Amino acid sequence: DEFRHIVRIAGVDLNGNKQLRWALTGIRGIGINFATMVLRVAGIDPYMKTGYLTNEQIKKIEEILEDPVAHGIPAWAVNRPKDYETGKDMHLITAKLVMAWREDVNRLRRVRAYRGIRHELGLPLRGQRTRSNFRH
Amino acid sequence: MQKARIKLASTDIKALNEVTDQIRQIAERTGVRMSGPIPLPTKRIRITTRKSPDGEGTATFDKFELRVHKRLVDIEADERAMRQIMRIRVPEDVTIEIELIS
Amino acid sequence: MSDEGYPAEVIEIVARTGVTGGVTQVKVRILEGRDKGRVIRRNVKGPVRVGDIVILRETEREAREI
Amino acid sequence: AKALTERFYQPKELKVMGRWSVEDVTVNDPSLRPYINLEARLLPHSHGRHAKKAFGKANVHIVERLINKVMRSGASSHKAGGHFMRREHRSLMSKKMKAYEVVKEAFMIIERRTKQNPIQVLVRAIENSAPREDTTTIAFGGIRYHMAVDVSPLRRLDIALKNIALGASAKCYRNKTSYAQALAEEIIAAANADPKSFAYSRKEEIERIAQSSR
Amino acid sequence: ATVYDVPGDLLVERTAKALKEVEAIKPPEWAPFVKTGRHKERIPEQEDWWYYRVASIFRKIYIDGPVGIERLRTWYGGRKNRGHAPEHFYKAGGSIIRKALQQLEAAGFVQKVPGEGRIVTPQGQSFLDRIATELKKELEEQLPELKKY
Amino acid sequence: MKVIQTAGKRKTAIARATIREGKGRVRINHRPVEIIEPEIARFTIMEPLVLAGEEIVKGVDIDVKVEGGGFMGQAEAARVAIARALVEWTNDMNLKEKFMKYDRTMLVGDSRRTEPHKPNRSTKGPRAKRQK
RNA sequence: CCUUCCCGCUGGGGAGGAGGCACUCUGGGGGGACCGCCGGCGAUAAGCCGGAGGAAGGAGCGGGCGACGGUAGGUCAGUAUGCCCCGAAACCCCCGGGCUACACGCGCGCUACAAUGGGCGGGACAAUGGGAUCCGACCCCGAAAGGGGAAGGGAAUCCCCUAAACCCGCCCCCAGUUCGGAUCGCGGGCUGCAACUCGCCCGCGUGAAGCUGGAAUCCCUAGUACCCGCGUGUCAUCAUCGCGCGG
Ligand SMILES: [Mg+2]
Ligand SMILES: [Mg+2]
Ligand SMILES: [Mg+2]
Ligand SMILES: [Mg+2]
Ligand SMILES: [Mg+2]
Ligand SMILES: [Mg+2]
Repeated sequence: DEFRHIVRIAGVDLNGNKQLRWALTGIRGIGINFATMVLRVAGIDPYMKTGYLTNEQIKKIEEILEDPVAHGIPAWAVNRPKDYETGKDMHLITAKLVMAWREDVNRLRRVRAYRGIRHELGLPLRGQRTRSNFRH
Repeated sequence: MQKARIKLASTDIKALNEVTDQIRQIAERTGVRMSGPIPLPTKRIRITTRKSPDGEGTATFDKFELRVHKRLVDIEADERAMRQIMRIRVPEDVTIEIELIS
Repeated sequence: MSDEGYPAEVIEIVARTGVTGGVTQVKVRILEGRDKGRVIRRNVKGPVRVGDIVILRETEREAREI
Repeated sequence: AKALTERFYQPKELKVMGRWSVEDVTVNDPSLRPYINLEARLLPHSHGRHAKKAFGKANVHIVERLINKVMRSGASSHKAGGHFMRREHRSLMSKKMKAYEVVKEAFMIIERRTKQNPIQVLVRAIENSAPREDTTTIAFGGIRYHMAVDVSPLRRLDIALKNIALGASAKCYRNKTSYAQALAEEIIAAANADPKSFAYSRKEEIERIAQSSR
Repeated sequence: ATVYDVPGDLLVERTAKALKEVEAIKPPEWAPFVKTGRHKERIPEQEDWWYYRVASIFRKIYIDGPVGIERLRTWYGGRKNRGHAPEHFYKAGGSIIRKALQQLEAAGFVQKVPGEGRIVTPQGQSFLDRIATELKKELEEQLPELKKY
Repeated sequence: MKVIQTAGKRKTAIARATIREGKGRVRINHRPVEIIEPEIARFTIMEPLVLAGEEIVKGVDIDVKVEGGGFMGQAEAARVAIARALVEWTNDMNLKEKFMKYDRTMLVGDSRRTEPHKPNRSTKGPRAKRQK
């Protein structure tokens, strides 16, 4: 028994029954590397399937995600290190992540910097040329 | 007895050979033991320019080359031998270098 | 699978043919069937040397040319 | 392989790949018999040494010609299965070790099936995949006619091997079947002379087009 | 019997399994994290990759003798997918192999020539040749043409 | 201590073989031929041995040091070197002729080398050219 | 030959010293291949073909040297040079910007659209070239990029330099996916006087089109093409480029 074709981890982001690390990459803010980290620190097998995940294991990786560094994750393996309002080095997930992106962008816009301007016009801003190969 | 390395380098095999024959014939004039003219790998300085100033037209290249032939000779260091190999003519397009192994 | 094909041995190469030079006119001699020695001239595609054997689905076509 | 004896297979007899013999192998097409090399050649690999001449192909082993045709990269300038294939970097071009293993796995496959010498199977397949007549356009007095012509045995071989390999390629392209399996399937299908084989089909079509052209 | 007599990969896995029984071969706290190099894309998928890596290094030091970290770096490196850009060769990180070498010097298997790198000890080559003769037997059940050697 | 040295060359690969009386052991860079991991390379190296036969190999021991380009070039250079070694060890011309009709390049070398690359898209080749 | 270390089945393996140039290699001088021999075709000639033998077989293979002359072809923006002009500005130097802008059209290419594969871990095998404020082994620090110290090396002595494609095992099993890596966020570094405009690198994260491509078109005849990576030139730092190297 103990099978579930679908599993909710970090809310109701709902994950298939493939192996767990890739199921977790199904979340925004989690790649396969951060996933493997989280599972190694939580003692879970990454090759394990998600249907055989127990609610306490769910809780465990959820709380790791809530405070990764406190559990053994390094500070150089996180979405948002050295945040612009709290020097805490933290890892952000779906909604908080899009909000953080939005906020830093529109901070730049508020101060009317090149990146903010170039964001709001939807053009490249990391040194590209845009003449021959950015056409939409 | 301590030995003397003579590293000599040129762009002309014939000047090079002239010097080595000078050394051979002088050592056998005396009786000091030569170590042959060991030929070392010759350096090919290659420079591949484009032969056009215009930048127009088909691209064509000049592969210019300079060749440096190198020999080394080890001969036992005697004051006589050393004096006379110093007296050697050492033509203009050649470099030499007498190190001594002791 | 080998249907009613008739072997034929190549005895002499003649000029090459074809709009693009891929074809070779050749003289061949049947080996089996009823002819059993009737030479004939055929237009063969591909490389040939004398002694080669080409098998024909017929024998009464006989293309000719110089 | 995952048996360690197939991984460190040691040859002793001068069989082909040290596994299959050719003494018992026979070709009933007399036009192909000279041009099919079946020597006791352990390693098929030749190192190009034949191409510089005009019939070194005749002097070359047959499974070598197969693996060389299997070193394919699909179809780049023509459409097999209606499709350009155009594997560029994930091809086997210049990878004869991979091609060798592909062919070897194919042979093992069919011999697990087919209870036969796979080289016998292969010669049957090229025999009943090899056409006899083709068509080409010739000028007579300045006017073009799509005439029919007979095909030389070397060219017959070339086509047979080519389109065997090409059928394997089309069947392995973008689907779950392996190249080796496609190859096995193609060879036994053609040897049984069923139209499921790309090669038999292609032979039949060029031949019926010829018999239409005369 | 010896290292040159048997193959490499089998030997590395066997001697890794055996190195788990050595106490100076603890992984460092940053192992479950980091890749093996910038040329890689993903974390190692195994848990005992540390032991596999030090086993490999041990064998490499057996074979190539007075060798050091930069040489091993270029051996443990490889190709990188540089995106849309073409592929190039990149060396690996040095910390893995350094910590490994230091663990091995602690366990007694390698020593550190003042210059020209690190050198296997007698107890080390004994360790490796023991595992090799064992392996050779187990695959001499197979190839007797290898029983020969 | 009758030992015989032979050499083989194949496009930037040089093998130096030494042959002597022994048991049948043949080693490429300290490694048995038996365990050489690409089957093709193993078979290139083994062809002369299979062809000559166990009857003499089992009395021969060989060691090859090969210091060149690729695994295939190394294998061919080794094949050459040991073929020559066997022939010069045995003085058997029936064997020489067996080799020379199986593969002449087993005893004579392959003389081919790579053609120097020429300007237009030179990195690719001497005849490989840019697109028009 | 000497000394030493391991397996152990007591058979075998490696390492360092003299040993000597054997083998390889290097580089000077010679030789060797000439359709020379056999046969055939062409005319019996010129010569072509097949074969033998040979390392090499048909100008051996590959390059360099580009005739007289034309092209008002390109270059006075490399130098040289006539005329015209500027000539205290159209001369010289400095700061900053720009040449890096982007609704679009085109050329050449890189990466892909996956299993003729992707990832992880293990295992292998090169050559060409280059090195003085330059290569930098080796040690230590660091997760990485990188940082500190530093042997030797003005070059067959040292270093760059244990390549990748390949192989073995394990996950993935035909799907916008463990394919693809555009884009973007955060952080950490190197070069430089300066990194915003506008550099390169690393780590976490994001996860764009794209599921083989019409008409039409390009390159290539043997160690060639395709595939794989490397070196060097440019270079303070920058290589999807050029010239080259091998697999
Ligand atoms: Mg000549
Ligand atoms: Mg003009
Ligand atoms: Mg003009
Ligand atoms: Mg990917
Ligand atoms: Mg698909
Ligand atoms: Mg450029």
